[PDB]
Amino acid sequence: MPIVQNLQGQMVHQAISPRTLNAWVKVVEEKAFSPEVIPMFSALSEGATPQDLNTMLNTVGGHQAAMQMLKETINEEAAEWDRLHPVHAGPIAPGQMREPRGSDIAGTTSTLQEQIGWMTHNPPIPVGEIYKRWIILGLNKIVRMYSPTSILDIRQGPKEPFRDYVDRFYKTLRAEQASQEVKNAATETLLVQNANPDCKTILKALGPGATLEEMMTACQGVGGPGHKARVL
Repeated sequence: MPIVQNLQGQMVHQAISPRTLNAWVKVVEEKAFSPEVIPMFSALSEGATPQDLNTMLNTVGGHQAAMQMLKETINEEAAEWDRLHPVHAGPIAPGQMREPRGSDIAGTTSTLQEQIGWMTHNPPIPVGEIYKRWIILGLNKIVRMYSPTSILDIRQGPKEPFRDYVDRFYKTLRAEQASQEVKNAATETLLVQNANPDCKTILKALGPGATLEEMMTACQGVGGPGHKARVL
């Protein structure tokens, strides 16, 4: 996110180079995708410009599916966001700057001079924070669609019991390909790791080589009624 600050006091961003864009495409095209590209993009476009991000997202290689999903996620995110919160802390006067909108944030009818003039002017309405937030959200989902990262979505929570989270855990993993040497320990550590804190404490306290039957019995046998952890 290259940005310059004129000595006179005129904040101006730095034009993007083909090195960053090309490189980004070189990797994605070199293999495909990964959990490192998600943060890399957000870190490289962190608070960047609305145009730069548009070009970088456009030179993703040619993922029509990702483009439609992203644009759809942004439009729906802005529509709903505006539905619940029609206004924001910090009104404006008649004849001055206007309020934000999914149409001006999408970077379609919005201009660089306007975008900057807004984020630079009060109230503090950053158009990049929302752009990167939504853009990153969709990118993460789209990538997980054809990536093993989807399993990362299966984590233990108070919304459901341990027996439930674990069920969908190995279920989603075996849903594609999970039958080689993972059942040896790779899976035992993954489940026990993402497993709730309560059970975890009993697992490490129970000892190594713990069998699913033992660990499971301890988790449900914990305390008395075996009632899972409370809810937030």
